[PDB]
Amino acid sequence: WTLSYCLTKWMILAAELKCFGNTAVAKCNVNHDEEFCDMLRLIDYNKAALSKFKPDVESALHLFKTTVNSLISDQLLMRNHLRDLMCVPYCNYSKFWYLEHAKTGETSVPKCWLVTNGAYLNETHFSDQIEQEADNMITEMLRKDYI
Amino acid sequence: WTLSYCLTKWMILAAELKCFGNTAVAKCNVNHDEEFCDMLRLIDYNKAALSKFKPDVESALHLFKTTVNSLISDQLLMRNHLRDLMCVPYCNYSKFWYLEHAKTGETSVPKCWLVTNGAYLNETHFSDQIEQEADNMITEMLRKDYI
Amino acid sequence: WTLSYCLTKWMILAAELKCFGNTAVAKCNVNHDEEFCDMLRLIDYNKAALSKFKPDVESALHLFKTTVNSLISDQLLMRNHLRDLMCVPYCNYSKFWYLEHAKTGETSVPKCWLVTNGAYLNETHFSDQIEQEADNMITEMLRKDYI
Amino acid sequence: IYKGVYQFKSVEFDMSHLNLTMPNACSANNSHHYISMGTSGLELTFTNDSIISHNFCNLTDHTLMSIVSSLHLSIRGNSNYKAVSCDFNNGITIQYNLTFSQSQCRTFRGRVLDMFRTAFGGKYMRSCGKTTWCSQTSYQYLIIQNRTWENHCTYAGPFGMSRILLSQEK
Amino acid sequence: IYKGVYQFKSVEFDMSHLNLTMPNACSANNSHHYISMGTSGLELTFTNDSIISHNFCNLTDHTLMSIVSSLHLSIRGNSNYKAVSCDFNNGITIQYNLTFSQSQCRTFRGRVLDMFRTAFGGKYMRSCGKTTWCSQTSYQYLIIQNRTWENHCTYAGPFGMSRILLSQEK
Amino acid sequence: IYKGVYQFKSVEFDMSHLNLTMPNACSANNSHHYISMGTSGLELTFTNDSIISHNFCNLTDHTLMSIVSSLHLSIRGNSNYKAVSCDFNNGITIQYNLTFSQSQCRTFRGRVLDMFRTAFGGKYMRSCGKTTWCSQTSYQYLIIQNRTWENHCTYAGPFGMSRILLSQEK
Ligand SMILES: *[C@@H]1O[C@H](CO)[C@@H](O[C@@H]2O[C@H](CO)[C@@H](O)[C@H](O)[C@H]2NC(C)=O)[C@H](O)[C@H]1NC(C)=O
Ligand SMILES: *[C@@H]1O[C@H](CO)[C@@H](O[C@@H]2O[C@H](CO)[C@@H](O)[C@H](O)[C@H]2NC(C)=O)[C@H](O)[C@H]1NC(C)=O
Ligand SMILES: *[C@@H]1O[C@H](CO)[C@@H](O[C@@H]2O[C@H](CO)[C@@H](O)[C@H](O)[C@H]2NC(C)=O)[C@H](O)[C@H]1NC(C)=O
Ligand SMILES: *[C@@H]1O[C@H](CO)[C@@H](O[C@@H]2O[C@H](CO)[C@@H](O)[C@H](O)[C@H]2NC(C)=O)[C@H](O)[C@H]1NC(C)=O
Ligand SMILES: *[C@@H]1O[C@H](CO)[C@@H](O[C@@H]2O[C@H](CO)[C@@H](O)[C@H](O)[C@H]2NC(C)=O)[C@H](O)[C@H]1NC(C)=O
Ligand SMILES: *[C@@H]1O[C@H](CO)[C@@H](O[C@@H]2O[C@H](CO)[C@@H](O)[C@H](O)[C@H]2NC(C)=O)[C@H](O)[C@H]1NC(C)=O
Ligand SMILES: *[C@@H]1O[C@H](CO)[C@@H](O[C@@H]2O[C@H](CO)[C@@H](O)[C@H](O)[C@H]2NC(C)=O)[C@H](O)[C@H]1NC(C)=O
Ligand SMILES: *[C@@H]1O[C@H](CO)[C@@H](O[C@@H]2O[C@H](CO)[C@@H](O)[C@H](O)[C@H]2NC(C)=O)[C@H](O)[C@H]1NC(C)=O
Ligand SMILES: *[C@@H]1O[C@H](CO)[C@@H](O[C@@H]2O[C@H](CO)[C@@H](O)[C@H](O)[C@H]2NC(C)=O)[C@H](O)[C@H]1NC(C)=O
Ligand SMILES: *[C@@H]1O[C@H](CO)[C@@H](O[C@@H]2O[C@H](CO)[C@@H](O)[C@H](O)[C@H]2NC(C)=O)[C@H](O)[C@H]1NC(C)=O
Ligand SMILES: *[C@@H]1O[C@H](CO)[C@@H](O[C@@H]2O[C@H](CO)[C@@H](O)[C@H](O)[C@H]2NC(C)=O)[C@H](O)[C@H]1NC(C)=O
Ligand SMILES: *[C@@H]1O[C@H](CO)[C@@H](O[C@@H]2O[C@H](CO)[C@@H](O)[C@H](O)[C@H]2NC(C)=O)[C@H](O)[C@H]1NC(C)=O
Ligand SMILES: *[C@@H]1O[C@H](CO)[C@@H](O[C@@H]2O[C@H](CO)[C@@H](O)[C@H](O)[C@H]2NC(C)=O)[C@H](O)[C@H]1NC(C)=O
Ligand SMILES: *[C@@H]1O[C@H](CO)[C@@H](O[C@@H]2O[C@H](CO)[C@@H](O)[C@H](O)[C@H]2NC(C)=O)[C@H](O)[C@H]1NC(C)=O
Ligand SMILES: *[C@@H]1O[C@H](CO)[C@@H](O[C@@H]2O[C@H](CO)[C@@H](O)[C@H](O)[C@H]2NC(C)=O)[C@H](O)[C@H]1NC(C)=O
Ligand SMILES: *[C@@H]1O[C@H](CO)[C@@H](O[C@@H]2O[C@H](CO)[C@@H](O)[C@H](O)[C@H]2NC(C)=O)[C@H](O)[C@H]1NC(C)=O
Ligand SMILES: *[C@@H]1O[C@H](CO)[C@@H](O[C@@H]2O[C@H](CO)[C@@H](O)[C@H](O)[C@H]2NC(C)=O)[C@H](O)[C@H]1NC(C)=O
Ligand SMILES: *[C@@H]1O[C@H](CO)[C@@H](O[C@@H]2O[C@H](CO)[C@@H](O)[C@H](O)[C@H]2NC(C)=O)[C@H](O)[C@H]1NC(C)=O
Ligand SMILES: *[C@@H]1O[C@H](CO)[C@@H](O)[C@H](O)[C@H]1NC(C)=O
Ligand SMILES: *[C@@H]1O[C@H](CO)[C@@H](O)[C@H](O)[C@H]1NC(C)=O
Ligand SMILES: *[C@@H]1O[C@H](CO)[C@@H](O)[C@H](O)[C@H]1NC(C)=O
Ligand SMILES: *[C@@H]1O[C@H](CO)[C@@H](O)[C@H](O)[C@H]1NC(C)=O
Ligand SMILES: *[C@@H]1O[C@H](CO)[C@@H](O)[C@H](O)[C@H]1NC(C)=O
Ligand SMILES: *[C@@H]1O[C@H](CO)[C@@H](O)[C@H](O)[C@H]1NC(C)=O
Repeated sequence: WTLSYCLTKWMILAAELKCFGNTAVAKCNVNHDEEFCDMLRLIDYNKAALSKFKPDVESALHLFKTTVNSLISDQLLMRNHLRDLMCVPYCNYSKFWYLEHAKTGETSVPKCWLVTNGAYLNETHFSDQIEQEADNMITEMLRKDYI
Repeated sequence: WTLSYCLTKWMILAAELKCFGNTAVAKCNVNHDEEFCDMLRLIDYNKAALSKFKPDVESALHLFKTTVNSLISDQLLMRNHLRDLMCVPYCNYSKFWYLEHAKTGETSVPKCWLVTNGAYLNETHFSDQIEQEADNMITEMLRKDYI
Repeated sequence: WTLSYCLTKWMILAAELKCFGNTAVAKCNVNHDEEFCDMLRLIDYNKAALSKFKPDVESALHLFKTTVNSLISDQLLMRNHLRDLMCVPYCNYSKFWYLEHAKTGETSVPKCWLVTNGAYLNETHFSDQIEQEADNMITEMLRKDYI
Repeated sequence: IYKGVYQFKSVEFDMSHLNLTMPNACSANNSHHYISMGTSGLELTFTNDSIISHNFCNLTDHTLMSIVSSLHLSIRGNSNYKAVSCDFNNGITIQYNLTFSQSQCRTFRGRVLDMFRTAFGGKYMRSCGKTTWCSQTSYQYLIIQNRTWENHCTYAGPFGMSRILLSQEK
Repeated sequence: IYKGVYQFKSVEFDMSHLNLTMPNACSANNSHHYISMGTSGLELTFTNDSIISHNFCNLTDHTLMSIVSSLHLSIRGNSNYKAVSCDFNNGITIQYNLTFSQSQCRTFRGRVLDMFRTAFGGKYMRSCGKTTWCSQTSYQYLIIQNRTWENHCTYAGPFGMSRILLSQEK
Repeated sequence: IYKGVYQFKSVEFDMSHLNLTMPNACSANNSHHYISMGTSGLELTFTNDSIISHNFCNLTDHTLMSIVSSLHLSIRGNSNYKAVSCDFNNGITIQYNLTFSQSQCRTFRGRVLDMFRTAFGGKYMRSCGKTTWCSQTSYQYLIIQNRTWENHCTYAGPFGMSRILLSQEK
């Protein structure tokens, strides 16, 4: 589905360079239950547009307005808005957290790091989600080992 | 995904009180192949808005119009419309039917009760769907028992 | 989900008649990661509208405009557009390819045949996708045999 | 019971509490229809008598005005500018004239039935042997007024209003 | 055959029957383009000669008028009010003037190519070393007329019209 | 580390490179807000002083004009035609008057805060015991001008502009 795979130095703000495996990109094929897939789509569109078209602000804005639905999940954006509205921890598209295998690099789909009152949620607030994702990922891993 | 889990007395019109397990709410995380998830989203939005904001008709209408896509599945609504159009049994968002475990309360995702000619479909018209859902639910149950 | 199942002679342009099994139609229940499901929805809507309503151009156009989202996947259409935009092999909704069982007729979901530079992609360009689909289909088949 | 283990039962939802935050769109019977948001309501009556004869009106609470503007903009095409009468004084009262000046759809009646249709569903005033697309009606008037909601129908939900919102200016 | 068990084969769809209920948008060649709904059709020709010189027209069957209004509203921005000529008498004939009064996109040509582009795809009149965004053209006229469909091209489907519907007034 | 096998770590995205192709919408602090597309920028300042007193303006680069038109059309309802002042000469400068002529939402302030709100999120100027729907403000002016972007805030992304695009003319 790539218009131009894992991230590079300039896309990551904190570390020098980190990137993912094939399972995440293979799962983000029109996937709109997750925000990381939308981020990957945005980055891919930017990379493909910069390497094929000369710089132009008006034309880029026009093409974004025409194909905004093809990149950003509308309903995820509006739900995250609604969460921000009612004093509820929401996703502001900055920080994503995931679990990866120590050796084979088997990564999962990064969940968004919720933010509330202008501050990221503590690790102990969503530990249950981390445990559930670890469990389902280990079940998927054993199923893939069996086949 | 809750902005404020199972139903209560005032939400159910027929019985005094009934409600579901964790699997249904855990499956209705941006799920738009089913109408029950949209109903749950609507009820959750109403409950969260009533407990945090003072009554106001114009502002509530504005917020609903802005975030209508975040709650009601547009394509499900239009398909149910198209079904109503051509003299076909459709879903009018009133009655939902499901199967639950007798002891452990393992419930499924309630399918909509189709209506035609101003009357609900008889139980014998969609018995095949009930049998198929029972089969796939029992397979999922045995798979979860295995793990 | 049918408003009126497998294809017939007049819908197929190349061969005299071919059609699919129950798994594909059962999987195209509001499925928008694939273009074949959108094609099936379009054909079903046309068949159901022709057999219940008298011919009328203006009314048909009005009903299509009202329920365009209920039939054609908007985001798939815009992604295929974006692929056409940047000199990338895209789907133009003409040719679909799939794998079926030799004896029991177990068919898969037909993937779109990508087109670039006004010509279909060669079979050797997407052989990896064919192998991956064969592998996952055989795993699904063995899982269904086990149950 | 099914398969001797699981039990068959149904859910029935009440839409009365989905009132202060969500619109409601229904019909009491073949004649009367209602659109209620909170404590505010609009009555769409299919009278066969007219009450207004201005045949000219200038589009110049906010909730009922926004519902009315959504409904009016959802009649697509051209409203002929001479089939609508308005009375925005001391209440909101808009009358559609809904009469012929075998297609039965290319007229103003066809499109006004299409908008009523798409707001309220096709349970009433619907046909259905091949039947024409647009709905059929035996009246020649459609009056939308304001009425203080008193639980006239059974609450339906904001689904009809959502269909109106999607099918706007197409 | 693949894996010795499953057989590789393809499907080819015919869009001729998707005509009475769905629009169709295609191009015969580099010059001519067609939009056919049922038995009604619109011919978009990229002539290099002009036939109308009014340079002033008043926007005041319904199917072709709705297709034309969708196409016109899908040119975004300002149409400069002096690059369109109209002839709605005894047929529909709209001529776009498509000429300069290295960006090549900030002009009226850029946006008119953008609307043609987004209706008909990028197989013709497309570029593609960095290439400008908007499409490139060597003609200086675009005439949209009505033509009684006679199966000029191969039927494509309502996908281009859907893209027009989505990208409207943005 | 979790379960003794997998390791917990986070990703942090930088939106600085999503600038030449995508808009960016942010706030430096409670006062100032910015909308930057490429090298072009718009500064939305919540001054408590006015600089323009025309109280009458005619809506008659293209990128900033399209962003401004999206923002203005996303204030819904009626703008009262007497609370906006314009200066489109030698730059773009639009001033909203944002003053009362306990609902606090039925006024022009409520809707203008609703549009600012929906463009920039609810982190600033938000309330939150029951709190009113529309946001609360202690200023009485809102000035949108053009400013040549100089990396004033941290880049956010086109999500706010997407929310503006979805919630337009509703
Ligand atoms: C409109 O909805 C509101 C809230 O959903 C209903 O008010 C409730 O009324 C019941 C019974 O009178 C009370 O027990 C609740 O405490 C009320 N809730 C709130 C939030 O005030 C109201 O009854 C509904 N109107 C109608 C006509 O059904
Ligand atoms: C449809 O229902 C409406 C009201 O729900 C009925 O109108 C009532 O008619 C009776 C007697 O005709 C009057 O006393 C009431 O005042 C009316 N109610 C309202 C709210 O106007 C109407 O008669 C019903 N239609 C049919 C065909 O039975
Ligand atoms: C609705 O339209 C009908 C027909 O277009 C109008 O009926 C006409 O009324 C005038 C004025 O009384 C008569 O002179 C005509 O004979 C009527 N018929 C026709 C065919 O013109 C009717 O007046 C309109 N409704 C309203 C409320 O004005
Ligand atoms: C429609 O709205 C109008 C105006 O809001 C209502 O007219 C008011 O009715 C109340 C009811 O007691 C009177 O006290 C006011 O004097 C009326 N006029 C105003 C406010 O200008 C009218 O009642 C509404 N329609 C219905 C059927 O209730
Ligand atoms: C409505 O009043 C009229 C007076 O002309 C009656 O006549 C019908 O008017 C409609 C309006 O378009 C025509 O389509 C019908 O052909 C007319 N005839 C019949 C038999 O319906 C009409 O009967 C009135 N309706 C009712 C229910 O009383
Ligand atoms: C969905 O359809 C059912 C089936 O008709 C509706 O149930 C009817 O409701 C009406 C009033 O709304 C009653 O007079 C009937 O007696 C009911 N019929 C049955 C068989 O129970 C139901 O109201 C509809 N719901 C919505 C929201 O439209
Ligand atoms: C337009 O589509 C219609 C229906 O999809 C086609 O009419 C069919 O024509 C075939 C062959 O002539 C007949 O066997 C069918 O019975 C017709 N179907 C109907 C519903 O009338 C028509 O041929 C199409 N037009 C073109 C030019 O291909
Ligand atoms: C593109 O196709 C069109 C028609 O499909 C061609 O126009 C035809 O041109 C011939 C000779 O030039 C005329 O006799 C026909 O009457 C034309 N047909 C129509 C429908 O106008 C056109 O020449 C083709 N263009 C190219 C470059 O080959
Ligand atoms: C399309 O625009 C061009 C240029 O803007 C017009 O060409 C001008 O035509 C006038 C009138 O014949 C001449 O005096 C000018 O010299 C032409 N060139 C320019 C640069 O102004 C052309 O007329 C327009 N098309 C139509 C059909 O009117
Ligand atoms: C475009 O439409 C016009 C008007 O509908 C067509 O002009 C008619 O053509 C028919 C064909 O025989 C004549 O009988 C009529 O007298 C014409 N004029 C009318 C109805 O006012 C025109 O032919 C159409 N264009 C094409 C290329 O067919
Ligand atoms: C179209 O006719 C003109 C007459 O001026 C020819 O000249 C081109 O006009 C276009 C219109 O914008 C310019 O962009 C080109 O630079 C002009 N020159 C060339 C060499 O294209 C033009 O050649 C005509 N086209 C054809 C295909 O005959
Ligand atoms: C999808 O793309 C294919 C590949 O180009 C198209 O097939 C061509 O169709 C044209 C006319 O439409 C023929 O002249 C070519 O010979 C065809 N090429 C091949 C390789 O078969 C197909 O028509 C396109 N479909 C749509 C709906 O646009
Ligand atoms: C705007 O984005 C562009 C491209 O995304 C950035 O330009 C890059 O700048 C870095 C560091 O100066 C260079 O290594 C790259 O080669 C540049 N890329 C391109 C495509 O030109 C630019 O820095 C961004 N602006 C800001 C203020 O961060
Ligand atoms: C919010 O930030 C803006 C700029 O990011 C601050 O405005 C600056 O104010 C200082 C001193 O007041 C001036 O020297 C600068 O020129 C201003 N910058 C701009 C871009 O106008 C503003 O003071 C900050 N607000 C608060 C409350 O701290
Ligand atoms: C914003 O609106 C306020 C109040 O509506 C205006 O303040 C008025 O200004 C006039 C002219 O100076 C004074 O005579 C009035 O006394 C002020 N108050 C009222 C309540 O009218 C203010 O002028 C408007 N802003 C601008 C920039 O014109
Ligand atoms: C807003 O835009 C205007 C007009 O584009 C800018 O005014 C120009 O500023 C440049 C900067 O050196 C001068 O050279 C020009 O003479 C100005 N006038 C023009 C082009 O008509 C203005 O600077 C912009 N605002 C800001 C804050 O930079
Ligand atoms: C803004 O200047 C005014 C001058 O009137 C100060 O007064 C406030 O004005 C706002 C505007 O709507 C009112 O809502 C408040 O009630 C007024 N009082 C207070 C105490 O806020 C206002 O203080 C100024 N703001 C700042 C931050 O300096
Ligand atoms: C998402 O939310 C986080 C959490 O607040 C933001 O991080 C803050 O960013 C601001 C400037 O943007 C800094 O001044 C703060 O120090 C940051 N806080 C922390 C705890 O790191 C982040 O910028 C937000 N991202 C977006 C795109 O809005
Ligand atoms: C919050 O996170 C910090 C990380 O440094 C940790 O030290 C602290 O204990 C956490 N607090 C809670 C309440 O989870
Ligand atoms: C319809 O349902 C009723 C429920 O009381 C049942 O008695 C009856 O046999 C059913 N009829 C058919 C044809 O299924
Ligand atoms: C392209 O496909 C044709 C089918 O006839 C085949 O003969 C040829 O070898 C293919 N070429 C490549 C490069 O895959
Ligand atoms: C214009 O609208 C006003 C307010 O609704 C109304 O009083 C007036 O009568 C209308 N004008 C005409 C000519 O009817
Ligand atoms: C206005 O439109 C009519 C009908 O299309 C047309 O006859 C008339 O010429 C137009 N007006 C002008 C000034 O061209
Ligand atoms: C109309 O707009 C123009 C151009 O922006 C401006 O110069 C003129 O002053 C405006 N008209 C009035 C009456 O202010």
